[PDB]
Amino acid sequence: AITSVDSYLLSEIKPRLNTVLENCYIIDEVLKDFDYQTRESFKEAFCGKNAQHEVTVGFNFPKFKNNYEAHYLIQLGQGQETKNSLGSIQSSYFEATGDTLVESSTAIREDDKLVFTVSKPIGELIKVEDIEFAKYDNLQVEGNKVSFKYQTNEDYENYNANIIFTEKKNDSKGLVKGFTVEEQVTVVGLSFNVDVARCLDAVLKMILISMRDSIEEQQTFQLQNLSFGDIAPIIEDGDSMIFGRPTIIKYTSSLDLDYTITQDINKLTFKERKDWK
Amino acid sequence: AITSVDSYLLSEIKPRLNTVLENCYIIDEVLKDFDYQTRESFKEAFCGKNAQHEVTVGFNFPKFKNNYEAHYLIQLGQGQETKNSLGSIQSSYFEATGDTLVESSTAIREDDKLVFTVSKPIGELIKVEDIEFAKYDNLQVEGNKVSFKYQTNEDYENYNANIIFTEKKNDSKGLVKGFTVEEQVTVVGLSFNVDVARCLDAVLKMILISMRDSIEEQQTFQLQNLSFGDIAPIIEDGDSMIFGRPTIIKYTSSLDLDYTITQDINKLTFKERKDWK
Amino acid sequence: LEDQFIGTRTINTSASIIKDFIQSYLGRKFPAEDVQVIVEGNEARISMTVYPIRSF
Amino acid sequence: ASEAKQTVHTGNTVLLMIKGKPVGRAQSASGQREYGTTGVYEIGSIMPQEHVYLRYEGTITVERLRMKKENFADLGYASLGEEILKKDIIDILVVDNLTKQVIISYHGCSANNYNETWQTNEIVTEEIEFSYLTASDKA
Amino acid sequence: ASEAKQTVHTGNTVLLMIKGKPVGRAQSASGQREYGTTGVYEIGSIMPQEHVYLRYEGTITVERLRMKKENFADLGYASLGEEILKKDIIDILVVDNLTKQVIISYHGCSANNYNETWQTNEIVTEEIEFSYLTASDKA
Amino acid sequence: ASEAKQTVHTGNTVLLMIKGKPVGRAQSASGQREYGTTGVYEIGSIMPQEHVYLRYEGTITVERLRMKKENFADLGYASLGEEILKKDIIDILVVDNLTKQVIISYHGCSANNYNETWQTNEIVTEEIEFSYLTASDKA
Amino acid sequence: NFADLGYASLGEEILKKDIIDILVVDNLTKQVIISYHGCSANNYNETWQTNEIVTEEIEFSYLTASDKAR
Amino acid sequence: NFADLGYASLGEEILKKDIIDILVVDNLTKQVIISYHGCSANNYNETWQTNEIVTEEIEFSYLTASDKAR
Amino acid sequence: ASEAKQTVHTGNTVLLMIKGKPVGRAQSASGQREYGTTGVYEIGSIMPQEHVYLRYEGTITVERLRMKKENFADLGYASLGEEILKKDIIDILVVDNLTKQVIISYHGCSANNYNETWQTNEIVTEEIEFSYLTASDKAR
Amino acid sequence: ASEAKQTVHTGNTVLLMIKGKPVGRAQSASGQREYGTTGVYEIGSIMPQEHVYLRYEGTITVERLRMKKENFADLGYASLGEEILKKDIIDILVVDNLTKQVIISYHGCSANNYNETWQTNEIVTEEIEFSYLTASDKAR
Repeated sequence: AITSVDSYLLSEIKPRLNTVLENCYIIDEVLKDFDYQTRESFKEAFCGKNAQHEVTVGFNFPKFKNNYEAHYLIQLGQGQETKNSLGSIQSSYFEATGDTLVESSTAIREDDKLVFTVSKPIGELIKVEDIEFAKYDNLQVEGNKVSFKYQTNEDYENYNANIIFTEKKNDSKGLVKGFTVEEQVTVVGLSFNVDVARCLDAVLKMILISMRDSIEEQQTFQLQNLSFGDIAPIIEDGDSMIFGRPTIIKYTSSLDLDYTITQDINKLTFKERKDWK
Repeated sequence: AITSVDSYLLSEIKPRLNTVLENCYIIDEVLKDFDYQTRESFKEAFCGKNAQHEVTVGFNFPKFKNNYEAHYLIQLGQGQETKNSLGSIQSSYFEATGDTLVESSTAIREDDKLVFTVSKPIGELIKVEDIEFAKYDNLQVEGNKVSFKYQTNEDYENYNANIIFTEKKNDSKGLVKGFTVEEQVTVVGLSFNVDVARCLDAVLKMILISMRDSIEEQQTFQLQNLSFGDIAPIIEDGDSMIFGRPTIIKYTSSLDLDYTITQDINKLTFKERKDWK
Repeated sequence: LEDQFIGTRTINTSASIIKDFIQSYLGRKFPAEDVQVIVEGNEARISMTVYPIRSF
Repeated sequence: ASEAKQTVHTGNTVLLMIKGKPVGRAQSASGQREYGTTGVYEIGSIMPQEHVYLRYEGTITVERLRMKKENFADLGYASLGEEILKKDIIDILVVDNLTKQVIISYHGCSANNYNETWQTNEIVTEEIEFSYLTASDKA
Repeated sequence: ASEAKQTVHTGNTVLLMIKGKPVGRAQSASGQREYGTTGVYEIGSIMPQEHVYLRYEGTITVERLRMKKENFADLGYASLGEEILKKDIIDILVVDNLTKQVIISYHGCSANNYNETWQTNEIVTEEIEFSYLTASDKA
Repeated sequence: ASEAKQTVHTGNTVLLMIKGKPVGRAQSASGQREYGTTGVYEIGSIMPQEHVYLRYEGTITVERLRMKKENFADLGYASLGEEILKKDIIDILVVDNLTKQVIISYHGCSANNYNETWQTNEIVTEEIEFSYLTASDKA
Repeated sequence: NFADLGYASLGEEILKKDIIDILVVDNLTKQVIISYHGCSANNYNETWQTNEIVTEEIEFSYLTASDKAR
Repeated sequence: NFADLGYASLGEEILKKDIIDILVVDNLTKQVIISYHGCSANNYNETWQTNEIVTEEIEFSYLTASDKAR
Repeated sequence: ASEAKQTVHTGNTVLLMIKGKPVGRAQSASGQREYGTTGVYEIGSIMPQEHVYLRYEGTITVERLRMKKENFADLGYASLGEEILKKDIIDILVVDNLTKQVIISYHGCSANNYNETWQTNEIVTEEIEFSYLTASDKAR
Repeated sequence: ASEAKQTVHTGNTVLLMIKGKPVGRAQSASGQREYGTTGVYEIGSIMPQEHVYLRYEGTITVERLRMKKENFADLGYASLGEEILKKDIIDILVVDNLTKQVIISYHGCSANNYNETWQTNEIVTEEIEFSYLTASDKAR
C-alpha cells in the first residue's frame, strides 16, 4: 500500500502511552535506574489514574499552544528508496487481499460442525491460535466463517481462540507493483523541566521496544532503527527555557499498488489447416 | 533494563572524587608529571581534609550560580543503536533476576551447617569469595541464605567472605527483549584558573580509569572510550574568562525489557481416535 | 506409545512446535497428516488417527 | 497498515530455537545445501542429455556474541574437548516470531568446528558450524 | 520522447517468470555459459590451427528476498531434503515487461544448491543455482 | 544498573594469564577447533546416514605489542632458535576479570610459528600460534 | 543395456549368441567411418558405486575391419 | 558384519558354509536387476586406521548370473 | 552421533592388544585371508560345476610409529637376528575400546618380515607382518 | 614436547654412525628383514599346521646428498671398480643423538649396489645398499 509512518506512530503511541501511564508499577519498573526523587516526583505528577498532570501527543506546526509541561512532538522526516524488484513486481495474487487482522472468537456447534465466526470475509487464514488440524478434521473456510468437524472434538464445543487472518477485497488477479523505502520520523519529548524530559525519553524508548512486536510493524515498517540527539533548549527566550531530547525512528517499508489484470484465458483450442503450396 | 548514563556517571564520580580529594598521597601521585608549583598549589587548595576550597559535580542548565572555581559539568550526549539480536531476544530466563550485588558477610554455625546470610533473596550465586566447594560440602542456597556443611570445616566457623550474587524479583518465565546502544556523555572541568582546569582533567582521567573495573560498567556500560577536546574559554565576557577542557565518554550498553510469558504447559496427553472412513 | 516432557524445561512453546517435535521423535523413531494438536491452558492434547479393519 | 500479500522475513521477525529455548544474541544463521547435480554426456553431441542427483550435503553456521552464561559450551551444544564424543544430535528450529510457527527445521545437526575470538575493542564472538542430516518445513 | 533505435534492458524493464507466474522480489539473475573451446596444435608451428567446440555447459543463478509466502520452497521449485528426487525439470523465462515478449528461455533447469541467510539488520535472502539443458530465444 | 541475566564478554572483561602472570598488551586471542566430522553414505540413498567424529584439532593464536621487556622471547614462551627443543608445554588460561574465575583453559600448548614486524609508523607487533592438546572449562 | 538388447551375455546364453558388426559412423552424413566385422565378446564388466552413475564395459575380439560396411 | 551375519568365514567354518545368491535390485520397485548364483568366497579382508572408518572387502567367485531370481 | 551410538566402527572405537597390553602408537592394521577357492571343470560344459576350498592362508600386518621404549624389539614381539628361533607364536586381539570385548582374535601369529625407516624430518616408522594360523570372533 | 620428553624417535633424535664418525648429510635409511617363514600343510586339513623359519636375509639402504669431500667413495665405504674386492665388512650403527647410546647395530654390512644422480638444478644424490649378516640392540 501507500503508507504514512507519521500517522501510524501517532495512532500507535497514544494508546500505549495512556496504558503505561495508568499503570504505576510499569513506570516504577521503567524508571528503576533514575534518582529516587526524580522517579517519585514523576510518578506522583503524571502517573496513575489520579494524575493531575497529563502528557500529550501531536504533530508539529499546530496553530494553538501546547502542554509544554510534557508533550511528544511527532515530526515527519526524510526517506529514500533502497531496494527494487525485477520488473518492480513486489508480489502477485489470485485474490485481492486486505490488511492482516487478529480477532478473538469462540467455537460453536452447528450441524455437527464446530465453527468460528469472524467479523469480515476471510481472504486467507494464517493461524487458528493453539490448534493444528489433521486431515481428518476436515478444516474448511467459507465466507467469513471457519468450520471444523465436531465428531471427535465435542470437548471443545465452547473453545476460545484467536484467529489471525486477512481480509479479501475481491476475486481478481493482479500484480503488486512497487518498491521499498527507508524513511525517518523524529520524536521529541518537550518539557520545561529537564528531569521530565529525561523521563519522557525513557518512557518513549520503552514504548518503541514494546512496539517492535506489534503486527503493524512486523508485517510493514520493518527494521526499526533508533538514533538519539543531545538534550538542548528548544526555545530559549521565554520566561523559561523549553528542553527536549530528539530521537529519530527509521523504518524500512514497501510502497506499492494493486495493478489488476483483466485479461483471463480459460480455454486453448487447436486447429489444423492444410498447406497445398 | 532502561539505563541513564548521565545519572550513573554523576552517582559514580561524586564519591570517587571525594575519596581521592580527602587522600593527599593519591593526588601527589596523580600530579607527579605537572610542574612543582602547580602540583603544590592544587594540593594546598583543594586537597586533604582541611581543604578550604571544594570541587562540585552536577548536570548542565541549573538555575543557580555554580562554583566556577572548580566544577565538573556533566552533559548528556548523542547515541545510536549498533547491534541487534535475532528476534530481538537479548536473553531468556526461568526466574526474574534483579541487579548484581556484592556484599560482605561472615559464616556462622547453625545446626552443624555453616551459613552466610545475605540482605536479599539470592536469585543466583555467582561467587563466594576465596571458596570453591566440593560435592562433599553439600553447597545449598535457600531464600536469602547460603548454607555449607560444618563437619570438615569447623576451623572456618567465623570465616569472613564477600558474596557476589544477584537479586530475584519473582518466579516467572520470560524473554529479555531489547538491543544494544552506543551512547556519549560529555564532562568538562570548569575553572577560571587554567592550571586548575588542567589538574581537574588529570584527576578525571584517573577516576575514569579506576571506574573501568567497577561492577556497574563491567556488567553494563561496557567498552568505555574516551575523547578529549581543546582547552578553551567557555565564557569570555565576565570580569574574567572561564576555561575548560571537554572529555567525551562513550559507552556501549543494552536497552531491554522483561517480556514475561504467562503460558506454561505441564502435561502432554495422548489419545487415539479411530477413522472408520 | 508415550513420550512426555514436564517441569518448566521449555520457553514459549506452541502447538506447531509440539507437532514438529512429535514428528522429529517419530521420524527418528506415522504420517504428519494424521495427527492433531490442541493446546489449552496447561494441556496439549495430541490425537492420532488410526485405521481399524473393516470387513469387505 | 499491515499486508500479507507481500512480506519478507527480517532479523526481527525470526526466532532461533534449540531444544525449546530461544538462542539469545544470535547474530547470523547461514544455511547451505548441495545435491551433487552431475550432467550426463555421450558420444554424438556436446549437449548435456540429463542431470542426476547423487549426493546431498548441507551445513548450518551460527554466529553469536559470547554471553557470560548459557554459552553453547555452557548449554552443552558445543564441545571444547573429548566430550564431543558424548553429544547426541540436536534439531535446530527457525521459527516465525509472530505466529510461533516453524519456518524451517534442520534435523540431526552435528558440530564441525567451534571458534571464539577475544579482541580488545569488541564484544567476544562465538561461531559454530554443524553438518545436518536433512532439512524440512511443515505447513 | 521514446526511441527504439537505441535502448537497453534494465532491472525495471524485465519480468522473470516461472510456470507462468512472475517471481516477486527477485534481486538478480545471472546466466553463464561455456562451450569448452579447445585449440588444436601440431608439430611444425606454434600457432593454433583450429578451434573445436567439445562440451556445452551453463547455469542460471537467482537471488531473491525470502518472502513469508510463495518462497521457492513453498512454490516447490527449491528442495530442502530428499524430495529433490521428485522435482521435474522446469523452464525459466525472462520476459520483456512492456511487450510480454520472451527475451530468453532457460530450458530444463535442475537445482545445484540452495541457500538462506538469516541476519539481524537485513532482509532474509534466498539464493538458488540451476544447471540447465539449453537456452534459446525466439523472435 | 548492572544485570547478570544478559551480559557479554568484552575486551575489557577478560584477562589472559600464562603461568599465573597476566599477559600485558595482548591485542587479540583467536581459538579455533575442529573435529573432522565425516558423513557416512551408502548405496541406496543420496542422504547422509550418519556423522562420525574422527580427528580433533585446534589452535590458539595470540597477537601482542612487542614490549621492551617480558616479550614472549624474554618470558621464554616463544623460541627464536634451536632452544624450541627445550620448551615444555604450557597451559594458557582465559580468566574473568571481575571474578578471577577461569572461562576457558587451553592445555598443552606448543608453538607452531612466531612473527615480529618492525614498521616505521607503528608499534612493533608480536604474533604467535600454538597447537594445543585439549581445551576445557570448569564451573 | 547390452544385456537387455542381447549384445552381451551373463551365462550359458553366450553359447547362443553369434558374431555381430559394430559401426562407427559420421554423425552428419551417416556415412560409415569404420566397420568392425565379426565381433565376439571377450569379457563383460559392471561396477556399482555409492554416489556415481553405474558403468558397463565390454570387450570384443573381431575378425577384420574395413573402411566400408559389409 | 559379514562375519556376524554368517556370509563370511574366518577359519575352519568356511568348510561349513554353502553357496549363496546375491541380488542387485531396483530400489523403487524391488524388481531384481541382476542375480549372481552360487557365490562362494575367494578372500576376505579388513583394514583398521587411526582416523578413518573401518572397511571390509570380500570377493566371491560365482557359477552363473541371470536377469532374474532363481 | 555419540560414540555409543555410531553404527560403524572407527579407529577411535577399537584397541589393538597383545598379551593383554594395549599396543601404543598403532597407525594401521591390515588382515588378509585366502581359501584357495578353485573351480572344477569337465568335458561337456564351459562353466564351473562347483567351487571347492583347498588351502587356508592369512597374514596380519601392523604398522606403528617407533617409540623410544616398548618397541616390538624392546617388548620381545619382533626379532632382529638368531633370537627369532627362540620366539614362539602369539595371539593378537582387536578389541572394543568401550567394553574391552574382543572383536577379532588372530591366533598363532608368527613373523614374516620386519621393517624400519629413518627420515630427516619425520617420525620413525615400524612395520611388521605376521602369518597366522586361524582367526575367531572370540579369545582362545 | 621437549626433545627429552618425546615418546617417539624422530630424525633429529637419532644419528647414523660408521666406524665411530657421524655420517653427514644423511637423508634416509631403510632396514629390511626376512625370515623365510613357510607354512606346512598336510593331507586331512586345509589349514597350516605350523610355520617354520628357513632363511634369514636383510638389507640396509642409505641415501645421502653427495658432499664435495668425505663421500662414501672418499671415505672408503663404497667401491667403484676392482677395489670392491679389497673392501671388508663393516658395522653401521644408529645411535641416540642425546646419549650416544646405540639403538641398532647392523653387523657385517657388505655393499650390493651404489648409485649416483646428477641434475641441472638440484643437489647431487648418493644411494647405497648393503646386505648384512645380523642386527642387534647392542654394539659388537
